[PDB]
Amino acid sequence: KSLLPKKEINVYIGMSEMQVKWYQKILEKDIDAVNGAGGKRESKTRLLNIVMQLRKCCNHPYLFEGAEPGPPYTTDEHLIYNAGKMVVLDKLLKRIQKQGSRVLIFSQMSRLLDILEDYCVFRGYKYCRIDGSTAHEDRIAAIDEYNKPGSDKFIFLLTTRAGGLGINLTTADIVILYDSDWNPQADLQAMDRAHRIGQTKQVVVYRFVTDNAIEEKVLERAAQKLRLDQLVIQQGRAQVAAKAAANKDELLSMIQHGAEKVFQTKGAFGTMAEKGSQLDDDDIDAILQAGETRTKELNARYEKLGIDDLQKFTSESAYEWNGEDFAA
Amino acid sequence: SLLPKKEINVYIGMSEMQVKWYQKILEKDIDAVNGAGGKRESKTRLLNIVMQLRKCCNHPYLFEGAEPGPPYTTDEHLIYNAGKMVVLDKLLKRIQKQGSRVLIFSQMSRLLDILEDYCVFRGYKYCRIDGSTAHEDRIAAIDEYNKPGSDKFIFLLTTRAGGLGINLTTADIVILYDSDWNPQADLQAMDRAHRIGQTKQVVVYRFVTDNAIEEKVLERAAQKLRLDQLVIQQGRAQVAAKAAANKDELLSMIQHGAEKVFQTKGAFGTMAEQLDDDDIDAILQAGETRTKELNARYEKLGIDDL
Amino acid sequence: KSLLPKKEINVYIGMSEMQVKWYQKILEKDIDAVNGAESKTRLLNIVMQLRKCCNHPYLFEGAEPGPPYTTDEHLIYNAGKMVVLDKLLKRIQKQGSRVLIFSQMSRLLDILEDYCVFRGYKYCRIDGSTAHEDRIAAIDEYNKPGSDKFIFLLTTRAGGLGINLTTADIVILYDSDWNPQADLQAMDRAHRIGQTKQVVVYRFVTDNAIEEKVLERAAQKLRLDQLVIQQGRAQVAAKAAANKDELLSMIQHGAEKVFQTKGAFGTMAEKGSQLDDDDIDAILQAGETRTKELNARYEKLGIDDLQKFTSESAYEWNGEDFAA
Amino acid sequence: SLLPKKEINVYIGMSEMQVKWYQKILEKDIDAVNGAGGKRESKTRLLNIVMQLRKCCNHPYLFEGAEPGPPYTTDEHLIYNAGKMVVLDKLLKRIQKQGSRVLIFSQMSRLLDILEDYCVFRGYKYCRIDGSTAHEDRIAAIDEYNKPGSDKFIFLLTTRAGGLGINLTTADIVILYDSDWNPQADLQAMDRAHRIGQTKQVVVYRFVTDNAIEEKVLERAAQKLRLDQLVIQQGRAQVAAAANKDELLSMIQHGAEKVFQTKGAFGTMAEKGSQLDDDDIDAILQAGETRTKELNARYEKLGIDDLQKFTSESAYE
Amino acid sequence: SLLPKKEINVYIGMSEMQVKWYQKILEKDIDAVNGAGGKRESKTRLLNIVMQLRKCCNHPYLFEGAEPGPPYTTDEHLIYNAGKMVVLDKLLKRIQKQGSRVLIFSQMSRLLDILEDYCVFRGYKYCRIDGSTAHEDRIAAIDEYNKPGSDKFIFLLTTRAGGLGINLTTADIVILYDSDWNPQADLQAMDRAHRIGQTKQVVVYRFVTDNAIEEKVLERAAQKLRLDQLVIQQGRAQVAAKAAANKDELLSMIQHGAEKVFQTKGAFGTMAEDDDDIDAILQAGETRTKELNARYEKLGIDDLQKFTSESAYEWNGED
Amino acid sequence: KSLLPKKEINVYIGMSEMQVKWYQKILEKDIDAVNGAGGKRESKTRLLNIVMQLRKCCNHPYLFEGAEPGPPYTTDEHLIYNAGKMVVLDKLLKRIQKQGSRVLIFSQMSRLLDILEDYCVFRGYKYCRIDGSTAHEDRIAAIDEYNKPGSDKFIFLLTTRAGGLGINLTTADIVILYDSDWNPQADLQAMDRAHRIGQTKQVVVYRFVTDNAIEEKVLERAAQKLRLDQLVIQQGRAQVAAKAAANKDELLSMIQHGAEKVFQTKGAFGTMAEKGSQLDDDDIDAILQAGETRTKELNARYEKLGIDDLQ
Repeated sequence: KSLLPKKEINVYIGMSEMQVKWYQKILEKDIDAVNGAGGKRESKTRLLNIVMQLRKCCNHPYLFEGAEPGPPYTTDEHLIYNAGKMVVLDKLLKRIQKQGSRVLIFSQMSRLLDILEDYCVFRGYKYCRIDGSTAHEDRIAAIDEYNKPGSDKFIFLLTTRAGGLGINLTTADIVILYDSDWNPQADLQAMDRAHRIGQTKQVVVYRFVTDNAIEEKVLERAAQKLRLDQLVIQQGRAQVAAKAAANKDELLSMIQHGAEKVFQTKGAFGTMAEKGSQLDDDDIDAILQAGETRTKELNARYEKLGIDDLQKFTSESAYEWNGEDFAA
Repeated sequence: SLLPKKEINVYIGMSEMQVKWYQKILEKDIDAVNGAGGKRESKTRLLNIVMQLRKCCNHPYLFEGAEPGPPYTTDEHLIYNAGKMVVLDKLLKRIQKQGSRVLIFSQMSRLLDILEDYCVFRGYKYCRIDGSTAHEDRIAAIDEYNKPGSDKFIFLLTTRAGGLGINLTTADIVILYDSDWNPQADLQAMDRAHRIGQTKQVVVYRFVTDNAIEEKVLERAAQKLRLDQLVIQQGRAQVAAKAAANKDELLSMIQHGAEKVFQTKGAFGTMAEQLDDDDIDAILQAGETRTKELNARYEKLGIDDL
Repeated sequence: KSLLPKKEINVYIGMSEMQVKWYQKILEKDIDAVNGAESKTRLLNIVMQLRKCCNHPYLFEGAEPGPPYTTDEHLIYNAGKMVVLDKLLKRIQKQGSRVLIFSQMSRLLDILEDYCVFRGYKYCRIDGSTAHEDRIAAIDEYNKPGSDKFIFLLTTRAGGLGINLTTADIVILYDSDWNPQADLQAMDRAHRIGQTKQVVVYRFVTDNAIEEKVLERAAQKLRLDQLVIQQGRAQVAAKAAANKDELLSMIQHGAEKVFQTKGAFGTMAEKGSQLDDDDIDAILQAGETRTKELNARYEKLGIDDLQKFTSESAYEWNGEDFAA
Repeated sequence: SLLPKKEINVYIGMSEMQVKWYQKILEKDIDAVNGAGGKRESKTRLLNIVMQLRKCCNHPYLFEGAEPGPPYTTDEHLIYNAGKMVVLDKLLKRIQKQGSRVLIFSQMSRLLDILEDYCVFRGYKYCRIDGSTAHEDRIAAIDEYNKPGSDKFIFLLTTRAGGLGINLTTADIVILYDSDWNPQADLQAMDRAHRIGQTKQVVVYRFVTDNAIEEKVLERAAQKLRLDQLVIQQGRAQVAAAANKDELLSMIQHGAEKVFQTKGAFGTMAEKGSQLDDDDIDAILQAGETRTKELNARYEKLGIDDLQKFTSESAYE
Repeated sequence: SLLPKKEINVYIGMSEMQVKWYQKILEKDIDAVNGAGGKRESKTRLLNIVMQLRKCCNHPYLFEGAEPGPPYTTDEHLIYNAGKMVVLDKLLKRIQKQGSRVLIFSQMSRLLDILEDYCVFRGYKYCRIDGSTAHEDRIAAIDEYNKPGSDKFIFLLTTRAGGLGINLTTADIVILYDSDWNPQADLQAMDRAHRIGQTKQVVVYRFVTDNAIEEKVLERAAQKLRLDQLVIQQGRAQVAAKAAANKDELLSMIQHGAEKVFQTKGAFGTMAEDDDDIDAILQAGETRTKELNARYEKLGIDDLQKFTSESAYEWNGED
Repeated sequence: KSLLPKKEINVYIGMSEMQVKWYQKILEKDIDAVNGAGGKRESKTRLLNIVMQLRKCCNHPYLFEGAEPGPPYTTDEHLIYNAGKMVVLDKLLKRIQKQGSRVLIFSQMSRLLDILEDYCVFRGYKYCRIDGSTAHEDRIAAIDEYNKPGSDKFIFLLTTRAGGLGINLTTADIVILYDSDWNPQADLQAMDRAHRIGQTKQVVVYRFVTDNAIEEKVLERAAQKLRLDQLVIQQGRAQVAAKAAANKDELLSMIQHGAEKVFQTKGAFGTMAEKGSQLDDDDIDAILQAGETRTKELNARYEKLGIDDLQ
């Protein structure tokens, strides 16, 4: 049946006033590793910490302790307007629900789904959730429930690496990657919970990216690895074809090539029909002239195919689901 | 400075005698040639026709009972019975004319026997390596052919025994009487002359029987070479996709927008304009545009950029 | 939706008189290694030759009656599996069922192709040498409502990912893969989400020959894969830290009784602050009793009964694409 | 012969003073106790409650301002204000009466400080390794308690302090005042006295505050201990999931004698002869499904101790 | 058919003003220039001396208070106080004369701020991307410059800015005002115009201050450029050593001497026929040993490599 | 100290009549796989069997059951003249002992070392033996016995496996590789049991090769892998230098370059001193011509170097 192609749209988001303060605080508390304008010997382990904190900052400041306003602690509108992605998500969901669409929301951090849980309840959004800490008995009680006709649910919160292989939520039509994995195929699996065999509508995938921050550069580094995986796949295709021996169909065309022309011939063949006896070097000059012409033509035919045009036997893309399931 | 070698496919026809045997091989197994028999059949039946058709495009005397009956004599008939022997004779006479020396490779040592009788009949000085030739013996043939002021002119070799790392740059023309299914095997043969130590332009002539089985053998071996150089070309692809990020890649990830972050006193761009749906539908509109250009910019990229 | 569990039946098959001659010839041509004397490379050749004999003698060159090679009933009665297959397929067609036939050897599908033509069986084929556009042409031509095709020949390691042939309800494994996970992929081309009828899988096994022994070793590795799965689940749960809910249940435990308590709590209330030896003997007696009962509850939890979060099993498909 | 140790959970209540402090700890943050607030709250708030309840189940004097007002004395209130101290006092008394010596482990060093004041109050000779104790100190502390005819009686340690392989077999009783979150830690503390060189039966008493937080803590550790055993017992599974010489030899030899015996066709073929009516096929499928059930029901029930191939099996002879 | 790119180092001197600042920098830190600190002292002190000399080789106005005192008016002094501006001024003039369009890259955006002022003073229509430029902003700059009938003539870029795979083949000349420490960064810049779509000959000009720090930087980049190729060239060697013998190798191994073996009815050479015999074998054996090693220990990766199509055994050459 | 380089000499050896019969029989017992092919799945495993049997024949016919003249067995000269390598070994050892040299003999097959033991006893040669899989303490006992001053031993039988164990056998000066390992580094690891720090005399290594047989063809393939190991080693060194940042000494050379000439200059520098203004396009052509000239010269210096230089 017709499975409509997925719309992958990067939606670039800014940062709240609070996010900027923490993003600055993260960079300042370890500015020597950031600057690289001195020794530049500083270890990568120190940078992996800076990267991880800046990714939490792009998601929500409340993941940092001491960020959220002191007592009284309450779930109000500040849970949204203090995170750029929450503001965009809040209005994105408001439009999504009115058009009769249901959305799966994925994330790298389960503690972010916790924020989304408080958000979903605060707005009256019916939801389900799979962490990878939620059991299979409870899994099937929610995924296989979520799909049921007349469902009360609207949002389904999952971690990108929940692991569920062959779990199908085609009754939802929208996929939101709140944050992105460093392995694009991990995000591809999360998409292929709705964009797989069983889906009847157009699947749209929104990938939140904090513009002009670390998340924008990661997106550009993700496209490289995603592109390089295609080259590795294509190189594998050329390797198999180069290692392939001739089949009887390949052998038959070689035997049959010109066999009728030989059966038709009753005198000499080709060049020997031209002369046969060793005549002028003008004949050799004509052959070497015609041979060099056909040689360049042969080289042009195969020098113009190249990678990315290699014949497709298996339909594997770097831009479709691995088939592997991912657990954190 | 080593000049790039010129390679020319010499498309050659067959003599009247070759056509008789070529039809004989096709007829005595016409059921297989017409595409009959079980799909389960062992590949031996078609591969047997291939070797016979290859032996025919080479020289009919490879078949028993072909050469004019007893007694057997070496005359001009050793030449005018094979389309390749005709072209080779004039080509050799013209190669010796301009002062060039030649290496002649072949898949079949039973053909180098025919080329041996031809060299004696024409009075050509020569050396020969079969693969049945021993080590010290094929060293002497190297030294004899490479000696300054060498009496020898032709060097007969098998494509098998040629590619070992040896040097024969005292010859500047290579003649591949027939081609190997493995493209590198012929490439190694050309590199006996086209390697460091060569002072002149190496030229390679590849005898190919037009409109016969060797013309299709050529296309297969040419494809596999194009597949080969694509894999080698891509070799760096596997490890670059495995690599954990460079420390300078990490630094660029952290430094991305650090200035604009510090310059801010309020919030960043999107939060600077709570926003109306006028903004969200305009944000999604501009977002898809940036995605399209990003994917298009990278999808067409080769590995040299990456 | 309801997906009926697959019925897997081993069909034990004998060998024709021709197979016995070759099976003996293989064992005799290297009886030295069969006897016991060190390189497994010599044995790995014997194994592969015996598998070919269990499949079909015509895979050996010179076995089929000499030229011309005619396709008749001898293509069937010279192979034990072919005799069973011809009558099995005949019954399969009569009950309105369509069958996917897998094999490890593409040259065996070549034999099955000649069989299908000899019997008038419409077929399709995916050899792992089949173009994508040629594969999708065979998939659709077999699945289209009111299709004329009846048999679909595939290699077990054809490597098609997510291929859907749910319009067939019978899968026949002509020979078995050394990795049971590869065969489970071939089954899950008919037995997958979309299947409406009862999937029956017939696994041909040459009885009292090498194929019967391979069948037993496959079940051992199949169970060992299940044990690794269970060790993984038990490992993940063992390193897992407490949830906010798990910490909460620890804090809330007995909190009501403490708020309920005005004076002292438990042991200090039962006999306060000064304990004779009769008091200690009662605590230690009940304490050792509750310790044994507590250990017994946890000593009964084996690997085979672990809290599964993801529901993988060595007896279902890995999702792994087996393109060899 | 090393006797298997006796591990006993001794379930203890709380004094009137502990109930007051236990209630205050639950009251000062009753919102988190009832599971209120957002699900986004970090683990820090609940874990702080766990710490306070753990200290309260140990001894109330771990909270400042708990011990009876100034001036401060060390008397019987140090025993009767904590339920674990009351049980320990008669337990230690009975231990010395039977000629036994005891190792007392704890998670908190501030509790060993309380136990120090107890040991001086009752006149017990003791040693102490803290984990905040220098290397040469604990060496002398080990030797002091292990000296033949040692004056000491009680050895106070923290469950982690000493390090691997230290030997305290001159004691035969181990008292875990409070338990650890990972069961290997407590298990290593028992094996300070339960190891080669121990002559007498090692008995381990584990103090557990019944109907409070420590009983619920204990169940989790007992679970994590049971999980570890299943992993370790199944550690042979991945290395088993190649082919031995005998495995390859058995595949080829299987039924080979019956093949050499056969002159015509094999089983299914000799009895029926390449022609099969419906009744013959029906027997083939009924026999196979029966053999299939018995085969699967035999292997899907097995365990690692049956699948594991000994390394001596490769010693083909 | 993509034409190979002309790469030319154009060696330039310094104005009188630059010689002053080049001396002032070396003077104010004369001890480190003579090498004063111990091995423990970090590279920061010397690296800073390097950057100041780099800034001095580009334009003196990169230092504060260098340009003639306020008010700061853009005139000819902006050009004739920097040796590279003097060369660029006539080179751009000739480039536009023959209808050629130029990409100018730089390591420092503050110099692009100077080239920004130069273009206005000369009336050059231009674009600019810093990497501080937004995605949508630099996309529009890409399209504007690549527009058919574009008004722009110069494109100002920082060497790292653009990203990966942007196309600016609507220009044909590349000018690297100052070089990168990493050779594959300047190489990336040239291939923004030297790539698919380029119809004309791409000329690459690299400003190199002769007898200064940039002359010595130029050599180190070319060395790292050579080592980059040698490691790419020998890249397949690791896969070649892992390779197990394919069918042809095993077949040729078995077939070696088989014909002569079957013909032999007695024994082989040695056994068919003294210590004069053994001394002759060791003598002839060392002779055969030297030649074999000399042949192989000179070989390279082109010869020793096994192509992928080698594994696809089709047929024997002789049967 | 002075460690004289090792003499590595291939000793090309023929085959006895008995070897020829078995070598023919091995090739004949599966000739269809040899001359032609089977399935690509079948042929490769089928050929690997032929290779292993052909090497056993090149080593000794008695490795095959029923080959040795009809049992009961006996150690005579027949144990020697029935294997080509044994005949060469018999006369080499006779010369080796008289020149006051002791020899380590390596082999891939312990059943061949079993043959060598019976040979050594048949000739009266005192020996030791370390077999692949010999107990560690027993494995130490032979090293000490063979090396002890005034040792009685003359031959040391080893498997190439038990060579690379960090053992030191410098009291011997001759190494005989009865047969060769497929991994060239394994044989090279066997030579360094005698040719290492502690050796005072000239180490000579004899590598037995059955000429015009499979062992001669292996010699060519093994030499290729030996060169490929050198290329990977060199790629690693070139990779480190490319990854290496500048030294404090490297930076010092960059700062000082031309600094004295700058201090020497009172006006403007080379191009600006020659002209200095916006002058003729003849001036620009003079720079660009010399610039293209120096670029061709600059690239030429570094395009000369190769993976074999790195200096």
